[PDB]
Amino acid sequence: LESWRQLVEIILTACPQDLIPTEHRQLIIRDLLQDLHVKILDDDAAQELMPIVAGAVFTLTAHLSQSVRTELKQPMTANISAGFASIGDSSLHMILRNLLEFILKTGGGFQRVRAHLYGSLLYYLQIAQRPDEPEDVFSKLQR
Amino acid sequence: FLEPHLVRMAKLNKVRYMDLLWRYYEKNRNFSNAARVVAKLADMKQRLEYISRAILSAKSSTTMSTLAADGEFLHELEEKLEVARIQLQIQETLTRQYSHHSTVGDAVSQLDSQLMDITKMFGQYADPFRLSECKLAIIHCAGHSDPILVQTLWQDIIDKELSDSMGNSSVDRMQSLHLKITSLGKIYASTPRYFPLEFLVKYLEQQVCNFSWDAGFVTYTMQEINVPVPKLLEVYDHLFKARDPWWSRMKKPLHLLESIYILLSGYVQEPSKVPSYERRRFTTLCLDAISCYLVELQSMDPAPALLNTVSNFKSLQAKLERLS
Amino acid sequence: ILCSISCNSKIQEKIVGDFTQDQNVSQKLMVGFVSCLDSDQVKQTNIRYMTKIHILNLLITSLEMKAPNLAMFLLGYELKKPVSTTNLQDSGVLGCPRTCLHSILDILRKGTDVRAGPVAVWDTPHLAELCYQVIYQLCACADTSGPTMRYLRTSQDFLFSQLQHLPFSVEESEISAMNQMSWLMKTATIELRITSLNRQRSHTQRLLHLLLDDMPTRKVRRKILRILDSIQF
Amino acid sequence: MAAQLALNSEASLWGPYREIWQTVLSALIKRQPEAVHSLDIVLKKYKPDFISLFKNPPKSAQQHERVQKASTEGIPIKGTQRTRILEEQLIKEAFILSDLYNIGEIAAVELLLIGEQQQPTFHGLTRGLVAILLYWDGKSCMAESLLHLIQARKPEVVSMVTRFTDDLMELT
Repeated sequence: LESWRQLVEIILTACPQDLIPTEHRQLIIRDLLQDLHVKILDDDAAQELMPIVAGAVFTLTAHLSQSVRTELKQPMTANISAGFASIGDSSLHMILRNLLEFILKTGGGFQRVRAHLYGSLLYYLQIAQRPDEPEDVFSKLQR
Repeated sequence: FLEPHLVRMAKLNKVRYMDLLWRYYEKNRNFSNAARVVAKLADMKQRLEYISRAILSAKSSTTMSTLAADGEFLHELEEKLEVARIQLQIQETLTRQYSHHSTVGDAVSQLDSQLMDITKMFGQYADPFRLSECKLAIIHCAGHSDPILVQTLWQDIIDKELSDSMGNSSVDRMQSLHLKITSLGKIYASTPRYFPLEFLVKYLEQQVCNFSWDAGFVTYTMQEINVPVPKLLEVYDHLFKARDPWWSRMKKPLHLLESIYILLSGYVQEPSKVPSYERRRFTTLCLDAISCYLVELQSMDPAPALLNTVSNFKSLQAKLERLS
Repeated sequence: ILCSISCNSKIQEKIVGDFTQDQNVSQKLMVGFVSCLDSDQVKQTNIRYMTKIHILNLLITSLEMKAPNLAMFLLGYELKKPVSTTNLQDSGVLGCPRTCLHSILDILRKGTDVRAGPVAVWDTPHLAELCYQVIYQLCACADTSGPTMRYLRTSQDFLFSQLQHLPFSVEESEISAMNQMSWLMKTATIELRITSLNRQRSHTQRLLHLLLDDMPTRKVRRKILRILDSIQF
Repeated sequence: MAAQLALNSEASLWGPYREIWQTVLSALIKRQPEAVHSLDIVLKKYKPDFISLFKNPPKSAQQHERVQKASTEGIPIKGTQRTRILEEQLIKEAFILSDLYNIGEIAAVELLLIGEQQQPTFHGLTRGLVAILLYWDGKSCMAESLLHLIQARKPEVVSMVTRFTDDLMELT
């Protein structure tokens, strides 16, 4: 797991953004976060998977915050439904529901886990702050 | 230049040329090319000789070589030889039958001139002549399994032999039939698919009751084709317990009983027929069978022959007990 | 006895000096080692097995300690010149003897579906960890750093053929299957990091294109996700 | 010259000796049933080798007029891996040393080029003397192949293998 985790994190983040479809980049980040959340929320996985999945979470959400901070920048030259298409507000909540689940499970002992999710929490919320003027569905998202 | 001279001439006494070619090849470590050239030749009375020569040359081509393609070609040449042989024997037969049939000669020439396909052969040589033995051989080789067809073919062989044997004395007919059956069985002995034991036995016994022949004939024939005595006994017992009313209708149930008795007596006189390690159990089985037979004989109205048979069976029982 | 000698440290320098004193002595002894690894008969293969183990454990321990040490003489490296400037070549090419490099390359190359598998079944490396460490130390100590990776990439295409197998199904020891992926992940990681630090696009493209494009070409789960599902918790 | 080009095709020359071994090694030592299906084509396409390892035939002065002059008109080696125009020292090995264990010029090069492969790869052995070793080593594998073939002969094909080894035993 450690090996896997480090490999994935390093390589994925180290890529110099050569992938042309950003939708596919966000789709990849989507499936990765789903499978990850599914495995960690099990009751038969003791603290062994507590920090190593925590380390992976803190990294993938940090790249996602930069991915959506990029989404608020890149207009559609390649009919105004191509920016939030692959994002998914339901996936933004499903990720949130899985994240709140892992914070509940994490006891006070696993501070490192709570530390990697709290930082993963805010990076999800720097997505919700308005740099430019999404408009109303973003407002209800905080609600 | 010998090699290309040969090849060119063979392409343009082609048989001679290709024979020389293959010989030179084998000497010069090129038997594969020898084979290929020979097969090409084969494909390309005189045709009868061509076939004999083709066979010889392909045998020379693959002495041990198991090359799938070439080996299968040699097997096909042996099956082509099968065709030739069956055709000629049966042609002799039907020729002498239809006032030296001219059509038989024509058909034989056709069969030797070219290699035929299963369907054609079957259809054609069935309607004018009905070559059941040949059809059976053909299906055996291909692997086609049709029990009904096999049985029909066997029946037809027997019937044709009988039609041809009507002229001969009963004894001669019987002997000829025996020989033919034995030979054909030895060919398909290993394959039970192409040798329907129950049907054959039943039909032959029916024919015996119809023509009034010897009771032990079938038993002797089956012992001769290495049919185990336990197995034959089993078959007979099964036929008996089936209560076929055919026997009752032919006024001969006692005849079948006596045939069973003859089989059993033959076993007792020479116990070596059964393997040594199975002797005791077989003796116990015979003792049980004898008991049941005796019980049925005693449920029937008495007659002098019946009483004699009962006494014989009791003696057999005593002897078997002494043996065990 | 050879493995017991290796227990202490500075003797490596004296051992190499002995082996390489005479040209006939350096060759025969080194290539004698090689042919011995190119493995009644039940105890012959067993002894052929334990021989391989004692020889591979010897190569590891001697490697971590010192350079140039015994490992440098055995692995076709030149000692008269600094280890960083060796030109490794294929077995036989330009009079190059089939070395302990070319030997282990042959070992892994044969699609190890063999019953033996990696000898690490009860022990250490799957003999990929050794290669992946010699390749690793080459880069770390800058000794033939380029040559090791360059060779593996151009002559054998070792990682692309090895990483395609994805999850190794050794249920005999899920400890072994997990370790085989462990020592293989730490290597593909440093490989793609350094290739990308250079400018090789064609190589980098093909590699990352395969690992990620789960989309069925000529729902299939990603190769990276199938690994994760093979790790029961 | 226009004479050996009309010979349309034939399997191979010395690749067999190596292709058999890998097919025999795969069918017997590796235990592959789809290999023994192909072995139903290999075992006896190369029966003249298992009969006589390093066999010989007949060569005369008319074959000298086919090849004309080896130097002037290059001998047709129908197979090679490393190109090498051959000298006058190879013709003197064709006429003489082929009257012995009888390898043959074209087969003397395929032996040297195999020896040239393991000239430094095999320890302490020079080209000409590696060829002498891989010639005896190819037959040892040619006979070790034949043994392991017969050891198996006593589970389906066992009745096919036994019946064919009986006829072969049935030569001595």
